[PDB]
Amino acid sequence: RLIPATLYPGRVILSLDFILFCLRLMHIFTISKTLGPKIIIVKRMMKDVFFFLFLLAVWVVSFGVAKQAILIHNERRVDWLFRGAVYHSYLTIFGYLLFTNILLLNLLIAMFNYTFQQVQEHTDQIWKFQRHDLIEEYHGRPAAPPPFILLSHLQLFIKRVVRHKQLKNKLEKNEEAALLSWEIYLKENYLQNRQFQQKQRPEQKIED
Amino acid sequence: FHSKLQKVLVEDPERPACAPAAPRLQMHHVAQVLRELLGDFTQPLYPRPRHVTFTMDPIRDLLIWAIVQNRRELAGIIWAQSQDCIAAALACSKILKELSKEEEDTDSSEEMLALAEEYEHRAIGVFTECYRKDEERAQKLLTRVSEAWGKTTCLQLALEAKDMKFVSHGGIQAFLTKVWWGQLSVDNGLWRVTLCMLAFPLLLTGLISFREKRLQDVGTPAARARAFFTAPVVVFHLNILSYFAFLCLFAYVLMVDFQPVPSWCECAIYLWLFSLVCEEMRQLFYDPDECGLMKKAALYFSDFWNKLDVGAILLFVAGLTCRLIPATLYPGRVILSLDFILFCLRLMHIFTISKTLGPKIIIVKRMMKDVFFFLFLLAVWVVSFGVAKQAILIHNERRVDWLFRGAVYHSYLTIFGYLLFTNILLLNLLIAMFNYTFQQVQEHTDQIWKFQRHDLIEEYHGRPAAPPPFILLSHLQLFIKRVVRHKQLKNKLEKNEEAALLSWEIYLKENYLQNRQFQQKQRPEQKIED
Repeated sequence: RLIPATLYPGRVILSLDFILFCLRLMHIFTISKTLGPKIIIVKRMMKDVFFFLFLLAVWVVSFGVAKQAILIHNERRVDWLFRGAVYHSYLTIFGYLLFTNILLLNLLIAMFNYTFQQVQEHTDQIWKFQRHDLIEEYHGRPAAPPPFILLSHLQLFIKRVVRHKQLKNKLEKNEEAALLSWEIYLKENYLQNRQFQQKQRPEQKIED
Repeated sequence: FHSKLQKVLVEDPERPACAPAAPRLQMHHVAQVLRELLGDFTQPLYPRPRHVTFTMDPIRDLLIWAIVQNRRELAGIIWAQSQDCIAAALACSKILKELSKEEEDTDSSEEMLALAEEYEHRAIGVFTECYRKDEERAQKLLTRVSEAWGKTTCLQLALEAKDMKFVSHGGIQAFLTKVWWGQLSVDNGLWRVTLCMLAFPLLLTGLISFREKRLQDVGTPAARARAFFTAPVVVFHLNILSYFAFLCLFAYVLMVDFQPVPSWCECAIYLWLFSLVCEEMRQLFYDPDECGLMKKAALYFSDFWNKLDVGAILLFVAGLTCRLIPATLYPGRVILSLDFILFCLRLMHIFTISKTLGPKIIIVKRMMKDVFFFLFLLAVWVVSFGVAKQAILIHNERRVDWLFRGAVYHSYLTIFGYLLFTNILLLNLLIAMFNYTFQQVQEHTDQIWKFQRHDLIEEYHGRPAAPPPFILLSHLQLFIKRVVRHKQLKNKLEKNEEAALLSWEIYLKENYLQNRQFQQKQRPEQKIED
C-alpha cells in the first residue's frame, strides 16, 4: 500500500489476505446446532486434502506435460511453453475423464467415509462441550456493535482508574441450607433406586 | 508327521549303509522334517550324531511331540511349564499353520488351523503381561536370539508365521516406530523433519529433538550430523526427494531438451534410472535366511509393485531406439509419455508410510479391479452414442480420415458435457461397486498394513546411508569389505542377564495363566454349568 507501483507482485498479497479473511469467516457455524458439529468434523477432514492434492495435481500436471510433449519434441521457449502448458492444464481440468471420475473419485470418497464412520456418537458431546467457551466469551463481551464499540472502549478506563453473577454467584445461607437438604433427599432416593435396580440384573440373579 | 517321518527314514541312504535290512530310527530324522515344517532360517534343533543324558530345555521337545500330532489337552498342560513361552508359543503356531495346509482333510485340517489361532492368543496374552510390568525390558525379549528354538528371534517367527494379530499389538508397533527413527526421539513430528532436511543448516540449533539426553544436553556437533544419515527416515526422505527431482528432470527433457546430441540429462536419466536398479541388486541378492535363487526370483515376480518398477524398464525397451533415431517423432512421443505415466503410477507407493493413508492405498490396490470392467461399461456406450452422433449428420459418406476426427471431436464433446446416462444410471453403479467392497474392511486393513510395515522398515534399515544422487561413494566402497544380519532386530544377549530375563518371563507367565483361569471360570455359561 505505501508504494503502489508494485502492482504485479502486490495484488496477490491482498487477494490471499481476502481468501484468509473468508476462511476465518467460516467459524460462524459453531452456533448452528445442525452444522456446528459439522464444522467440527470438517476441521478434522482438512488433513486428507494436503496429500490428495499431491495425489491429483501431480498427475494432472504430468498429463499436461505429455500434452506439450505430443505437440513437438524439441523447442526452446521458456516463456511461451509456460503459457501453453498452463492453458493445456486448465483445459484438462475443465474437461482425463478416465482417471478423474473413475480412479480418483472413489479414493476421495473412501478417505472421506473411513473417518466419517464411527463419529456419530462423539461429535455431539464435543460440540456441546465447546459451546460454553463461546457463550462465556460473548457474555463477557461489551454490549456495543464493533463499528461503535469505541464508546465503551474509551469508557472502560475510568472504572479501572478509580466474574459475573450469571454463571457464578453467592446464595443466601438460609436458603442454601434448604437447597442442600433437598439435594440430600434426592441423593438418598437416587442411591436407593440405583441399588434396587442393579440387584435385578440377570447375572446378579444367577449369582444369587 | 508319521508318514513324512517314515519317508525321510527310508530315503536317507548312508543310514542303511551299515545295515540295509533294518531301518533304524535316529534323532536327526525328526529334526530334519521339523526344520522343513518350521522354516529354513533355523538350524536343526537336534544335533547330528558324530546313561541318562538330558538335552538343553528338556520340555521344548516334549512340547513338539504334543503339538505335532494335534493333542489339545496334553499341549496346554506341557506348555504351562515351558522355559520361554513367547518363542515357543509362536513356533507352536507356525508349525501348526504349516502342517495344517497340506494334510488332505477337513476335520483335523480345520482343528489344527484353530489350535494355531489359540496358541496365537496365548503368545499375545503372555507378552502384554510383560509389556505392562516394564517398557524397555519388554522388547529386549522381543528381539533376542533363542538358543533353544533354532537360533531365531521371537519377532521373525511371528512375521513369517503370518501372525496377523501379534505384529499389530501396539507394543510391537511402538518398537517398530522406535527403530523407524533410531537413536533420536519420536515425539517430534514429520513437519520438523522436512523443515530440517530441506534446510541443511537447521540441525545445530534447538529445533530437532532427541532421546537419551546424554547426547541432547552435551551435544556433539560431529555426532549430530552423523545421526541423521544413520536414521532410516532421513534416508527415505532423501530417496523420495531424489526420485521426484529425477522425474521432474525427465519431464523437463521431455519438454524442451530433446536434441540429437545427447542433452546434458540423457546420460543423467540413464544413470539415475540405474540408481533404482543398482539398489535392486541389494534387495534381490540379499538372503538373510537360506533361500533359493529361483525362490527369490519367484518372490520378486509375485509383487505387482515390483512388476511396475520393472515395467519402467519394460517401457524403456521401446525408448532407447526412439532416442537413438530421433526422426520417429510421431510414433515415438507416446512411448516416453506413457513411460512418464508409469513412473507417476510407481510414485504412488510412497503412502505406505502414511499411517492415515497407508491402509488406504492398501484398499485402493484392491479397488483397482472394478475399473477394468467399468471401462467396458462406460466407454462402449459413450462411443456408441458418439457413433449415433455421426449417424444423425448424414447417412452415406466415404471419409475414413475425416470421420475419425469428427467422431473423436463428438466423443470429446459428449465426455466434456449423455447427462441422462452419466449422472443417473452409471454413477450409482460405480458408487455401489465401490461401497459393496468398502463395507466390512474396517477391521482387517489395519492388521494387514501393520503387518506390511516391517518389510519396508527392515529394507530401509539395510539400505545405505547416502542419497541416491551421491550413493555411488558407498556403491564403490562396499567392494573392499567383500574382497578382504544387523544388531537392531536380531542380537545376542549375555547369558547371566538372559537367565534373569527368563525368570521374569516365567513369573509373568504364571501370573497370566493364573489370572486367565480365574477370569474364565466366571463366565455365565460356566456358572450355569457349575
